[PDB]
Amino acid sequence: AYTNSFTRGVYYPDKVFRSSVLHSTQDLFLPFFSNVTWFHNPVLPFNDGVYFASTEKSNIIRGWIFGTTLDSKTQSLLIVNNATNVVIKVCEFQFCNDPFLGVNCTFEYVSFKNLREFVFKNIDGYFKIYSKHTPINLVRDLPQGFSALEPLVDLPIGINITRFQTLLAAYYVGYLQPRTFLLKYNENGTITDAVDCALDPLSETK
Amino acid sequence: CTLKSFTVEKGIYQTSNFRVQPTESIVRFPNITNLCPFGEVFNATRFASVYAWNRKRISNCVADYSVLYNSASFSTFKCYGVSPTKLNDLCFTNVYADSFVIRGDEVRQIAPGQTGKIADYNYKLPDDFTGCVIAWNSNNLDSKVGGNYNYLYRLFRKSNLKPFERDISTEIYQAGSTPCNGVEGFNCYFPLQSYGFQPTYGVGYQPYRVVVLSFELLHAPATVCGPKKSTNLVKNKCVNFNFNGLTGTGVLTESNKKFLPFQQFGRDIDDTTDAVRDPQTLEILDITPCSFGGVSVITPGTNTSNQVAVLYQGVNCTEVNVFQTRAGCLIGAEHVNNSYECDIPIGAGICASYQTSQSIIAYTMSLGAENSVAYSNNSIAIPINFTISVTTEILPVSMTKTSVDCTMYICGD
Amino acid sequence: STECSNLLLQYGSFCTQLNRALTGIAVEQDKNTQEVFAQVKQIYKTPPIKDFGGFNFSQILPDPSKSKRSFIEDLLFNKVTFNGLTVLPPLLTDEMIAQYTSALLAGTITSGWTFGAGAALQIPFAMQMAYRFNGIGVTQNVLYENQKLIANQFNSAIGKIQDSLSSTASALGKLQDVVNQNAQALNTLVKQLSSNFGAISSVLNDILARLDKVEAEVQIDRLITGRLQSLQTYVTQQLIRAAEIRASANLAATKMSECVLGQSKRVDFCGKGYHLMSFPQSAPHGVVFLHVTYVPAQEKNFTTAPAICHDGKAHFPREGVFVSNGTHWFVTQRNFYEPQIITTHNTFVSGNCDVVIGIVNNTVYDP
Amino acid sequence: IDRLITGRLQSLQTYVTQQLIRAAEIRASANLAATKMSECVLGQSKRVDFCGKGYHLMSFPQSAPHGVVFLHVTYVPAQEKNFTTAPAICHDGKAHFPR
Amino acid sequence: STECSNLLLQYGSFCTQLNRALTGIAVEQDKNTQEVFAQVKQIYKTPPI
Ligand SMILES: *[C@@H]1O[C@H](CO)[C@@H](O[C@@H]2O[C@H](CO)[C@@H](O)[C@H](O)[C@H]2NC(C)=O)[C@H](O)[C@H]1NC(C)=O
Ligand SMILES: *[C@@H]1O[C@H](CO)[C@@H](O[C@@H]2O[C@H](CO)[C@@H](O)[C@H](O)[C@H]2NC(C)=O)[C@H](O)[C@H]1NC(C)=O
Ligand SMILES: *[C@@H]1O[C@H](CO)[C@@H](O[C@@H]2O[C@H](CO)[C@@H](O)[C@H](O)[C@H]2NC(C)=O)[C@H](O)[C@H]1NC(C)=O
Ligand SMILES: *[C@@H]1O[C@H](CO)[C@@H](O)[C@H](O)[C@H]1NC(C)=O
Ligand SMILES: *[C@@H]1O[C@H](CO)[C@@H](O)[C@H](O)[C@H]1NC(C)=O
Ligand SMILES: *[C@@H]1O[C@H](CO)[C@@H](O)[C@H](O)[C@H]1NC(C)=O
Ligand SMILES: *[C@@H]1O[C@H](CO)[C@@H](O)[C@H](O)[C@H]1NC(C)=O
Ligand SMILES: *[C@@H]1O[C@H](CO)[C@@H](O)[C@H](O)[C@H]1NC(C)=O
Ligand SMILES: *[C@@H]1O[C@H](CO)[C@@H](O)[C@H](O)[C@H]1NC(C)=O
Ligand SMILES: *[C@@H]1O[C@H](CO)[C@@H](O)[C@H](O)[C@H]1NC(C)=O
Ligand SMILES: *[C@@H]1O[C@H](CO)[C@@H](O)[C@H](O)[C@H]1NC(C)=O
Ligand SMILES: *[C@@H]1O[C@H](CO)[C@@H](O)[C@H](O)[C@H]1NC(C)=O
Ligand SMILES: *[C@@H]1O[C@H](CO)[C@@H](O)[C@H](O)[C@H]1NC(C)=O
Repeated sequence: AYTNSFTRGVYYPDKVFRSSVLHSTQDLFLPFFSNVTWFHNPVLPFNDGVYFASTEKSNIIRGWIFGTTLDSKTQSLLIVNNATNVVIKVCEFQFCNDPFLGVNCTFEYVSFKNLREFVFKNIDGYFKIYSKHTPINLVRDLPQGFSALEPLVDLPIGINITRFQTLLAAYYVGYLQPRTFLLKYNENGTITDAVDCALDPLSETK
Repeated sequence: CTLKSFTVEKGIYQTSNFRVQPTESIVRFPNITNLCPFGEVFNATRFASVYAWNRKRISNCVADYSVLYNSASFSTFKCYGVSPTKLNDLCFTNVYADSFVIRGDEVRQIAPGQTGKIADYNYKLPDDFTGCVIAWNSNNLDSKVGGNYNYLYRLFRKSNLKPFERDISTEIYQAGSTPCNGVEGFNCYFPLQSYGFQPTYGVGYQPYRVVVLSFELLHAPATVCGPKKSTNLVKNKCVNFNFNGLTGTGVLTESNKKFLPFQQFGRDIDDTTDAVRDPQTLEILDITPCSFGGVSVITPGTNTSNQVAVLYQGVNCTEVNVFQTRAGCLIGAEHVNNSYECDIPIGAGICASYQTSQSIIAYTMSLGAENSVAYSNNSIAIPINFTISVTTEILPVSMTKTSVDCTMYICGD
Repeated sequence: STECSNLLLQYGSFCTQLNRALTGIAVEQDKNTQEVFAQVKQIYKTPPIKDFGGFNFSQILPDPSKSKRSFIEDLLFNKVTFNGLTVLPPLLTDEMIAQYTSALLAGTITSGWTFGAGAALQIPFAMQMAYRFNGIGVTQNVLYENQKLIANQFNSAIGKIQDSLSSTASALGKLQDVVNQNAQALNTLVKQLSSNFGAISSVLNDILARLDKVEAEVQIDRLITGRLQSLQTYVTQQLIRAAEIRASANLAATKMSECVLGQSKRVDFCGKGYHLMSFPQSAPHGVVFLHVTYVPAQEKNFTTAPAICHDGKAHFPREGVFVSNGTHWFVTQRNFYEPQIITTHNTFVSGNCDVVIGIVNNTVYDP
Repeated sequence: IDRLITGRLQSLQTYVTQQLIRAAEIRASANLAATKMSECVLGQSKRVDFCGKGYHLMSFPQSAPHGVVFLHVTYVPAQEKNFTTAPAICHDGKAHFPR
Repeated sequence: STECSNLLLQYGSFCTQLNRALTGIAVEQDKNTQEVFAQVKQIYKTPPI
């Protein structure tokens, strides 16, 4: 199945305060009004990076696995909420072909009513996570509107990634592309609107 | 000297640039935390047999070497490829610590490209090693009465170890001309053997604990670093500064800006960094540049006098007779309450001249005499007489005609 | 960076000739401002009672409650709105410019064209307008007979200037453009510090930390080359931009002399219509002229002839033209219909009737 | 040698650009001097302050090295006196205005 | 060429401010031409005789 992204999935590209200003940036972004794949799990490609989101009220979705093989031959990220908080490991796991939770260690770390949105990207050996948590009034699709995703963690691990899978109900997957965006910062230094410069000739004009 | 002349005509001339120099250097980094647990390497009650040498890998952590080199505890401390004093400034992808027990006479085998029973059969270092070697007498820890035969080393091997090669294989060694059948015999031996350490032995046969430190750097990220030092923080003065990786120089001051909890720097429209968060106490500081501007000399010409006045353009006299104009701090000119036509121009309505024992004076320029025109409803002024006037006007019309042969200017002959 | 400074010396005179160029541009801006406004020898000021024949200058004369700017100058001052960079102040402050526009304006109102040619000779404003009418070939009685109408048309027309300037910022587009181009140029000059120019990094302390001396010197020389080309590009563009402003200040200084201090015969130089006078007002980085002009507004067709016959003599008009309402012939001035009977004083004789192509038979009255 | 060529070429392009900009400033002055000669010397200008201060009578050219000098001859009114004045006078019920 | 284009971005603003300068000169030619010819308000015609 498929759904429109609308204006969703913009994140703060750097740890810099800017106020009452418009800033032009090139980065891996989800393009405006693009297709995102909709699901109710498969192994999926990672490409340049992933936008991920789900609509939730019951904690059916627990975490993610990332790597090249996604199985034993080499190191792989395992990221899980232990129902207290997030846990992270990077071992060469020989885990299940249908992995779930019920309804070697070179690094390790410890941290519907909700839409929970995330962005994953891996650049020069640092793995980046951004997120936002927000209320909702629709189950079938991503809500049309704007709110920027803030950073969570920034992990020096060097591991290659080409595939991922989600630990188990409605969720959405979209792929980042190298795009130029114009970002609007308000008086309090939050991003509050954006323009995808390649979207249409009016956006190129802006 | 600026004009390359011994005579100077009347004017205002820029002779220099002024700049407030930094009074001190500030460095700020986060509170020193995730210090690596070297007590597992150096202070464990257990220790390894040298054939089975125990390696610790350190990652995603801050590793102090100054506690290692300042400690009086060690009977030897050495380094290769690196200065021991420099270690605390460095960062690495991984750091390794390799730990084992040997007799005190054999510690000299743990060195770059060296040879012998311990070097070639237990633990080997390359002819260009980067790292350090640390050792201490362990006679009270590792010897026992009746002989501690529980410590082992490889006495026999088929061939020498490669650099950093680890080997716990039990392969029986054939010294004689007849095969072993997988067990000892005449000139056939089990490879691992003991010193039988006792407290009474001479220092060459007493056990020593040994640690070897090795360093690794890759395009994979520098997960280990030495500890980061920080100074006190100085506000309201021109200072050189470093916050995390951001170097600069400026007057740091308190500010009303509200960064979001993840933000660390603030930027102007022109990219220019204009605020910072202190990583130790999470306040936001404005950065403003240390005061600078042209220095100009105001002179009535060296024909009339050797007095001069100095204008520090845009500078305030706090930063540098002395007089604060809106053009900048003016020094050596007397402020005057009168006003005159502008002789030497300064700026923002101020001019200077040389006037009455005479001195340089600075004044607000006069635009002309005021004149209330005698206008009335019914009265006209008519001239009874005239003057013919002759007015000189000069205009330039042409330059001196010049040509430059670029083939000869750039490279003559 | 003292390490960079020691390499920059190898380029020689370049940093001195860039400051010598920008100093010439900065010193010229005060000459431009002086040549426009400082055209008056004495700071004239207005009588206390405003008996200017019913004309109303209250919105262009000074207001002492405010700087001492006029009501219109306060609209004009509202509608336009450190990596080694500095901004120098002007020599004449915005209060000194408002004293010069006040002196030029008070001289113009109280003494006409005369204050540009010697002493300010006072003349009543109703008579100053009479000689400004007589200067466009409209006979001076046409003012005094219509003086209340003319004063009301002027007082009304100044009211529309206040409304136009109050309504939009796009009135002052030329001055806001000059402000915007200098900001665009400086933001460009500073944003160019973020560029690599082929070096390993755009930050000198990053270069100096990554590399040993002989390698660091080569990466720094790429930043020096690119930043010096970036500053030479700015100085060249400011020299060309200042030449356009100098050409405009020479024109504004010419409209001060020919068109505020005088009355201009030059067509469409001082706005459209036959020019009467104009008033200067100050604005941020500029001057604003309120050009006052006679525009003819209703017209009627007449039969006309180049001469009239009398006793076989051809009569030609001294000042004016011959016209007919259909039954009678009159002579009028050209720019306003005032018909007069044809007489030996209104007309001059030259030769017999038979030469002129299109002469008409009529009568000349001899008083 | 290519460092010397690169520096000397940029040094000469900088000079030629500023001489092109200065030649346009001197041309704008030579076009004004040519206009002052036609209108002030060959004529009598009505243009206020174009040919000196005061009401212009005539002017004379004198040569100078790299330029020209105009000696502008003008009439300046000198000894003003106050009078009472009127726009018109009544005679036999009709207004007379000065011709 | 994509290999060259990625190097040219390291020189920053230069290429944009050259396109902007030539675009300003192009727009000025249509202004120069209307300052001269477009001084008349209405398209006047001569009579047939
Ligand atoms: C870094 O360490 C300092 C010093 O402990 C922390 O600042 C406060 O220091 C005072 C004593 O001067 C204590 O009473 C407070 O409990 C400390 N904490 C706070 C929150 O005030 C500082 O917070 C530490 N910073 C970080 C980022 O850990
Ligand atoms: C000449 O034109 C003016 C236009 O201003 C006419 O003046 C107006 O006349 C009306 C009556 O028709 C008055 O109510 C207005 O007050 C006048 N305007 C002003 C500014 O006072 C004038 O009537 C015209 N005269 C002729 C003979 O056509
Ligand atoms: C206007 O009036 C004069 C004087 O009557 C006309 O003069 C002509 O004079 C010659 C003299 O030899 C006579 O032969 C003609 O008979 C006269 N013309 C007429 C119409 O009688 C003159 O021609 C008249 N002009 C016009 C335009 O009608
Ligand atoms: C992409 O978007 C179109 C509508 O624009 C939709 O029909 C289609 O199903 C979407 N998915 C794919 C893979 O094309
Ligand atoms: C994994 O990443 C390293 C980064 O140095 C690279 O050398 C290697 O080719 C990568 N392998 C794959 C399969 O992407
Ligand atoms: C910004 O912060 C202020 C408090 O400083 C708060 O009142 C305001 O609601 C915030 N949001 C916006 C959009 O200004
Ligand atoms: C070992 O233990 C002592 C006592 O607890 C401690 O003071 C010392 O710093 C430790 N040394 C190392 C190298 O860990
Ligand atoms: C000069 O600096 C002092 C100290 O900051 C301040 O009191 C004074 O107002 C300043 N004056 C000007 C004109 O900058
Ligand atoms: C100028 O005169 C004023 C009169 O109040 C006085 O305050 C000031 O001190 C005088 N300054 C000088 C330099 O005489
Ligand atoms: C002039 O016009 C103003 C309004 O613009 C009015 O207040 C004033 O009374 C009028 N008359 C005089 C003589 O100022
Ligand atoms: C003048 O004459 C022409 C031609 O008969 C006519 O079109 C026009 O309306 C007339 N009236 C005026 C006021 O011009
Ligand atoms: C005007 O044209 C008519 C018709 O051709 C001719 O009779 C007449 O003489 C001309 N009048 C003038 C004033 O040229
Ligand atoms: C004209 O008369 C007034 C009032 O008597 C006087 O102030 C003024 O000085 C006189 N001007 C001349 C030129 O005599």
